[PDB]
Amino acid sequence: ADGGKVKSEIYGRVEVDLVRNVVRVVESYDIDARMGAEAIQELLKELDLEKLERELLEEMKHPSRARRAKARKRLEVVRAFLDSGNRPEWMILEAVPVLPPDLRPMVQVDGGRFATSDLNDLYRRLINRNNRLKKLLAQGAPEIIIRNEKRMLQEAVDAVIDNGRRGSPVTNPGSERPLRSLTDILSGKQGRFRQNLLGKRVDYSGRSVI
Amino acid sequence: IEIVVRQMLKYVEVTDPGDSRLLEGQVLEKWDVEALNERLIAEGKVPVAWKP
Amino acid sequence: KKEVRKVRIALASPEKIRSWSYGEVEKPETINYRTLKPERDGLFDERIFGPIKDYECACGKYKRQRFEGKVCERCGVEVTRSIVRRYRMGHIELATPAAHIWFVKDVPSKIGTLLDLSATELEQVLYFNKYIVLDPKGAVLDGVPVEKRQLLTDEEYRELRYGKQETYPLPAGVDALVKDGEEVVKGQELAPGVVSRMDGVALYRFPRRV
Amino acid sequence: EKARDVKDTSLRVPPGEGGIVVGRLRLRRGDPGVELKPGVREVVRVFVA
Amino acid sequence: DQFRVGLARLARGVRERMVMGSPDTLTPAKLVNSRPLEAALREFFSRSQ
Amino acid sequence: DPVRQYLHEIGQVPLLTLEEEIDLARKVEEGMEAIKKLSEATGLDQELIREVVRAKILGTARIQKIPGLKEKPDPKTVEEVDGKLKSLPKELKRYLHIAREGEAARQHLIEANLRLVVSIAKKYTGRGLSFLDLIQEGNQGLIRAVEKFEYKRRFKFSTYATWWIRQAINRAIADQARTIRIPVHMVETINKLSRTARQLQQELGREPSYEEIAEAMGPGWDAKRVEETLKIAQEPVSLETPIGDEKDSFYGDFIPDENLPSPVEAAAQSLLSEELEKALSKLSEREAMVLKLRKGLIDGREHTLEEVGAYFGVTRERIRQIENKALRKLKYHESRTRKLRDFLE
Amino acid sequence: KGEDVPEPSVPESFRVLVKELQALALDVQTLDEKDNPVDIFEGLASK
Amino acid sequence: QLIHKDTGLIKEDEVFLGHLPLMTEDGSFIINGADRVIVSQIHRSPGV
DNA sequence: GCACAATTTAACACTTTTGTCAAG
DNA sequence: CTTGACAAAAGTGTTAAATTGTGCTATACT
Ligand SMILES: [Zn+2]
Repeated sequence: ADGGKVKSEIYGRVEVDLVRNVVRVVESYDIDARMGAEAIQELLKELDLEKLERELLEEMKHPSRARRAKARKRLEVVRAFLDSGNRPEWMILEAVPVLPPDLRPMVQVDGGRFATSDLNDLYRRLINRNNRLKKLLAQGAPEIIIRNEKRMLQEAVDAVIDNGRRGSPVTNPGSERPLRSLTDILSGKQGRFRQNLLGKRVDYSGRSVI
Repeated sequence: IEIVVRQMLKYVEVTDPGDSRLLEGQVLEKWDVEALNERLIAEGKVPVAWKP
Repeated sequence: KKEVRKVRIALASPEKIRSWSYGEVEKPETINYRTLKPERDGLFDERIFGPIKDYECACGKYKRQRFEGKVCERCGVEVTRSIVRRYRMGHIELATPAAHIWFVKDVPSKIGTLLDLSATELEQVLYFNKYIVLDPKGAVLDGVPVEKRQLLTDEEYRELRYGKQETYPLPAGVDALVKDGEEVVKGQELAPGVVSRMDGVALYRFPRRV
Repeated sequence: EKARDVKDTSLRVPPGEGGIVVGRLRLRRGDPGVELKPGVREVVRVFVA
Repeated sequence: DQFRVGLARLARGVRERMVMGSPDTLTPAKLVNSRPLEAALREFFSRSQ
Repeated sequence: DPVRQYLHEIGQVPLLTLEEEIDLARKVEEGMEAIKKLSEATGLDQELIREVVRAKILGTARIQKIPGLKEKPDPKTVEEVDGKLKSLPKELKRYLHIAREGEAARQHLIEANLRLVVSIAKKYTGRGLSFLDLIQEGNQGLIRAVEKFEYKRRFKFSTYATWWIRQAINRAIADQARTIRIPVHMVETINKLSRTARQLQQELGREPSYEEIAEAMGPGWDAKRVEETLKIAQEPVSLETPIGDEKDSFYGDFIPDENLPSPVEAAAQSLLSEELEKALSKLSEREAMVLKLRKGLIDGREHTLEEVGAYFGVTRERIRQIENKALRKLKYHESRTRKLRDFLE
Repeated sequence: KGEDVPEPSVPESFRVLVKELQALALDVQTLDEKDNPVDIFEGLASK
Repeated sequence: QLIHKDTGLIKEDEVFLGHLPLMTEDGSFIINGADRVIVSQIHRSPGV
């Protein structure tokens, strides 16, 4: 300040003072420490599978069996992403695929009462938080509320994916019945694989006593 | 029972990938590495050692 | 019209999923409590997934196969078979990118092996708990310079981007033996019972007398 | 044939189940000593011997 | 057992009504409740094994 | 665990002394008026300069790069404003820093009373929003109470805040809650009815009747209205509800499909579409056409007499008679062959 | 009518299985005799 | 009885609770108009 | 919980199209 | 096969009624 007179000789955050007429500088380094899925996305998006490959090659021929082993079991996944031709940043999703309505049906039965899949309520309680958040990131709200609200997003999203691999599974209020997510349909005895693919009810059949 | 057992031992662990693009300890099938070494012998390159 | 002998599997990317979706489900509603029709943006909305009735647009101006596929200029619904609602997906655009719990909590944990992190640390990291270094910008922590991939906490993070400051309590009636905006040393007294724990510039807070 | 607004909603006894009728119990709502579910006018109950 | 554990859920519905409103004019006629008990019994007599 | 998490994060900051509070509101409003005085300088909008302050305070390019794919141009409508307000005399310059620090303090106020908001939403459990989700919607109802506060009124911010916390919470529970969507007033009116029910069931000791419960409700209320809205009250049923005494059974699979044709129905509609074709062949060439033009068998759409007459060149009267003799002519063949006497449901 | 039963195509449980996987951001592609795209949903999800 | 902690004022006023199903002659209740039965349970006795 | 602007709906006055009848 | 005359049905326009979407209050309460 002072039209080119006083000048700080050290790094740090600058602080304006109207009362004491001073531009004070507080020692600090501008660092980008970002915490969250965003940062992880940054790293994954900047990764060089090729570099890490040729590096882990030299790393693997290390005489010690341990290091060699970890290097193997690493370059494994790396090579997977190589031969496949897929980018790891996709593992961090920006757009959540919504399943079609007839796949997640809601229909009324006799008596008039309705019915619905658990994945519907999941796919709903997701959008709620992802929305409120979008309003906050607009209207200028404090980092605490943001970091927490955004946390419930990363957990809700995952709840629509694998419900229960983290914490007590979300259930309809009042009931202890876990919500069935995408992964809940596939895996399992009665899942869409074992009950609706490798076996099924049929047509033109029947049974009786012998 | 024999069929089952055959399926039980059909995977071998790699030792010294040699001239192949394989990696030490990269476990794969029997017939696979077999055919690999088969071609490698013809191409003049050194085969791959492995443990059942 | 062509033989099917092979089935691949890959990782879907956000830009791909955007291609899949016929629309972004905004309003987290199911249907109207009266008309029982899909809400404007509701997860069952015909305007994107498809008609509830064969070859009928919502408003009902195009009611027949005579007009096929032509999008309605009133309701916005494509006149076609009502079966399309089983294969036409949606998507939800996340304000903040999030990861897929699969790769996160999976036994080998792909994203964990790639980034060269641990399931324990990458846990807090992705879940918004502890910060992670990206381009330290010539920073330092406890004498040992912090580098990328390292994991910080709230305190040390702010301490490196906002500097370090120490609050000293004053019992009513007591005065500061040090002048406002004056440089103090560690151990030096600011008040009869106040002992400075850092070299730097102290500042008055809410004076009780002038 | 006149297309009447109203269609047949009736209740026909399932296959394999046949016999006589020894009971008639019909309880319409708004009747004394009978509370019916909201949105339900009447209910009919038949017994088959 | 279900009656008492269901009654404690009423006891809490008691301790939240008295701590507000008008602490002067109150009777248990406004401080009790049915459902915390009623539903507690209705639950047992049906769903339990 | 996110639960203890939020609590500890808000437990990382002290609350506020009465002094700190009054001062907070003071500087905050000084910044809010500072921006207002800036609008009278460079001639910009009230909210323009306002948000642009957050553009240098609330963060770098992270604030305008994700309020959705569209908010307002960062390098264009902002950067020009970040330099347009940059060349001003010492008179106007200070009013900028007062906006930065003034708007800054707002955040401090919110963070401070956050330990209140969380303790407010605490007695609201059961709505169908688990704590954090419930608390969050309440926290935003703090952000409203803040910018609208007045220190001059010599009122502790608690009283003003709390009401705006309960407002937001009671607004979210009527806008989310139940799986299906319920317009706000109606959601409330439900609550009013149940509120009466559990009341006179308490006084009389026996549960009420649809007539008396409506009686104690007010004018216009009858025995039907209460049961009427009561039908709409109850929410859907989880398709995952296990039926029977077993663990291998569900409630979903027990639901048929009417939205798709059955094989017998396809074969049925096929038999009608065929038998009608051959039964059509036995008619006059003009009436055979005119017939399927009036039933919409051609283009799927029905053509009124006015159109048919313009198709052949006859009048709207001739076509009319043509149909009369047509149907009645197939009548004779049908009263015999009895092939199409079916399809009578 | 007597004709021999035609040759079926999509089990339809599988189509749903595939879309369910698509919800997991899993790209499931069906191929033919030479590494080539095969549309199992006739004109449906094509967009 | 609802009694004040300070005022020393007593207020009794009997109230209502709900409906408790009664057992029949044979030993089986009737829930939702259906004849059900409560089967005995068994578990280890309390103690050391 | 309420005053009320916002928007939807049923309300209804009335114009025009379309099925229709006795007579050429 | 054809006019002219009509009533019922289907339009077309402006309203009154209702239904639904919103901002908000101030002792203090963290
Ligand atoms: Zn339309």
